[PDB]
Amino acid sequence: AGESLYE
Amino acid sequence: GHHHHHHMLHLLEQIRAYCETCWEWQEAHEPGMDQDKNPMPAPVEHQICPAVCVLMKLSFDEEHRHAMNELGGLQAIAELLQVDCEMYGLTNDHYSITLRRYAGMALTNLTFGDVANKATLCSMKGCMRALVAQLKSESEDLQQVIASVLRNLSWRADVNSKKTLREVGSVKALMECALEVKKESTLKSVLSALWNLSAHCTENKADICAVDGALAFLVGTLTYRSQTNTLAIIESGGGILRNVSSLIATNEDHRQILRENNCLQTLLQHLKSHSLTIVSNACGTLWNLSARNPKDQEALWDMGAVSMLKNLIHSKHKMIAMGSAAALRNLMANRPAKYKD
Repeated sequence: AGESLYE
Repeated sequence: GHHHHHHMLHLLEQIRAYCETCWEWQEAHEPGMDQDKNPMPAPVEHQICPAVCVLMKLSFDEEHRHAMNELGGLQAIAELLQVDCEMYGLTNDHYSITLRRYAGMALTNLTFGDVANKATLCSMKGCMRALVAQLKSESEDLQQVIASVLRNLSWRADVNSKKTLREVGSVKALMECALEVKKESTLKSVLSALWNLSAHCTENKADICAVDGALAFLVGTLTYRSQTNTLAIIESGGGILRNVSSLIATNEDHRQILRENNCLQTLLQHLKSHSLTIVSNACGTLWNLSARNPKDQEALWDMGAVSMLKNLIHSKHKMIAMGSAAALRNLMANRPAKYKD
């Protein structure tokens, strides 16, 4: 899924 | 002039002072019956939500994140999350819910692209236990923020951090959480976290499969009907299934679960998807399931899988080319007798 800033 | 992150310092100092206040209470907490008084520090009376809300918003910018990391922001926010969880448990109190959500949003931003912060947060075992426990909260938005943290913690994790995520029971907790969630957006975060965890080791793959109803649920996610115009649930669920299908292939019981939820036939439909992630995932799952099992080999043959896999072996995408070809070899090398007449 990778990584991300909050959403 | 003297223009620095002193407002940030003030906001961190507020949170550290409230954290201090809370730890005085639980240091003094005489085991069991503390006393008839019953008053823990209430975060509303310290005006903590506005403070953590501001740090959360500042954490979307990289320059404020650098400043936050110099001033021990992640440790303070994580400590804030932990202590509230420890004090009030799984409350539906909106002020406590909002506090944990905003803390968790900041920790999600702070662990993004930062391998040191991933390790630091993972080394804070009590905070990690609190996070994991919040997956049982009745607030599905809290669940969603908690899963967002673990998703980032599970990506590019060092070996100790990988070890800790396993030891705190994050895998079981996320899979059990997933089975009960109603909101689609919560499920996305949850399955995004699991997809990441599922690639770490055999132990994590095994734990996913060992949860009751989990494989049947995961097969259901392959035909999920989104209300957000996205394929995230099918991609993540199928990606989890792809990673764990190496173990399912050894297990006739788990294969039988897949059969009765029409998995193989759904995986063949997934080869026609406009998402190349879905095609790739399916090719990986078919690769595993087509090895060392005449039943499913013969079943795939009967559903026209050989013709479908041929069409993708010369694909320009590498894992689709590799995945379809390896599954094709397996079916070609185990041609059922009734297709030789």
